[PDB]
Amino acid sequence: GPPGPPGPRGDKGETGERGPPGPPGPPG
Amino acid sequence: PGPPGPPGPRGDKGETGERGPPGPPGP
Amino acid sequence: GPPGPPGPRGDKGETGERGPPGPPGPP
Repeated sequence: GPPGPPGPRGDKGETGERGPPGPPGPPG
Repeated sequence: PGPPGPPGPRGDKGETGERGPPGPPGP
Repeated sequence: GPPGPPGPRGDKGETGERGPPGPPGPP
């Protein structure tokens, strides 16, 4: 018979890593 | 008609977030 | 008929959140 239709799109990827910590503030 | 295909592969991991801002001024 | 092909790869993940604020500056 004719081929089946395509499967559904895959799941969305995992969330990216949180950014790294900011540098120290200005001297006081 | 054949059966529907299986689900596609999972997407790529997202981009890393930006570095945080500078801390507050010192004392 | 033959099974359908696998579906397409999923979308890219969300970008990570901004990092935390830095520590206080020097005195």
